[PDB]
Amino acid sequence: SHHHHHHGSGLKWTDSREIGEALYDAYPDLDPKTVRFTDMHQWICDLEDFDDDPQASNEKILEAILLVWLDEA
Repeated sequence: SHHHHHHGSGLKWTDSREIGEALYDAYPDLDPKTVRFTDMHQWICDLEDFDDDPQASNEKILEAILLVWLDEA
């Protein structure tokens, strides 16, 4: 998961690096390993830059984001 080059600030479920970085920046001391997909999904949908459909996520998408968060942490 590497950085994309969007011109807009809006993030899509596939922007794994950007979302993971956002979560890390917003919740600096929360251990990503302990986070449940059910909760993370909601936190991502509430991100200011989130610009996708909440229904469009899946476990592969969320695992990618969780792994980026773990890396940033």
